[PDB]
Amino acid sequence: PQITLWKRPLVTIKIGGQLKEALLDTGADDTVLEEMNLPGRWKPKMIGGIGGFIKVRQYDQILIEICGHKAIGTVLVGPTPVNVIGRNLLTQIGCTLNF
Amino acid sequence: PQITLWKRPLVTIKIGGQLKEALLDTGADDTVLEEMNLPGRWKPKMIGGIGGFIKVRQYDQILIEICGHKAIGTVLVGPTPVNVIGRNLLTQIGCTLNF
Ligand SMILES: CCOP(=O)(COc1ccc(C[C@H](NC(=O)O[C@H]2CO[C@H]3OCC[C@H]32)[C@H](O)CN(CC(C)C)S(=O)(=O)c2ccc([C@H](C)O)cc2)cc1)OCC
Repeated sequence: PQITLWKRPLVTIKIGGQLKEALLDTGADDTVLEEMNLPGRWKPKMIGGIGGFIKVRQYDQILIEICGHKAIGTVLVGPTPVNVIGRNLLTQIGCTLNF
Repeated sequence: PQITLWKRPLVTIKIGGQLKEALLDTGADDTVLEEMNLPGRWKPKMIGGIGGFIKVRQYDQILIEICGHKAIGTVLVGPTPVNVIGRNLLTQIGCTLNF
């Protein structure tokens, strides 16, 4: 689809079999979701945002469907204020900016 | 133009008579720029994201040129680690997400 930006570009995603709402975020290198239960192993990591660094659980090679488009990649889970889909997954679904 | 998201969507902007580099950020409601001493009145504000909140100064009706596209709106100035063009200005240059 073509998504204008008068509202937050929020979309439904499916991860771990569960539906959630997330923000298409071209300013995020990575995908960071609010704390949730996901199956499989994970590794601790640090990520920095506008206000500082937080601790997250890094899940590699995770199946995630974004607005009807499938991706398999890295998902960070931690105390983010907002579920954000970052460029690591936006590239997988073929997302570009256009003006 | 079309901007792929393999790398950060960095572009040259002109603001307050200066050239700077900023991210085209669909995940930002508003525009936040590195410390710069712009003329005129402003209002203090607190903005938050990953890692917490930072203090910024809100300037209204600021002229910005983004890839040759002119816009005018609110710009928040403060100790941000990156310059982000947010949706308040991206809409004015006709920017969309497409996949
Ligand atoms: C020198 C480098 O410093 P640094 O690395 C941090 O750099 C960066 C910091 C922020 C960004 C932009 C930010 N992206 C990320 O947070 O992405 C995370 C995850 O992926 C990683 O890639 C980039 C960072 C990591 C979002 O696009 C926009 N945000 C909102 C989202 C979270 C809902 S917002 O910024 O909070 C914000 C809040 C309010 C407003 C107005 C009020 O509406 C405007 C903008 C990009 C790089 O370390 C610092 C300790």
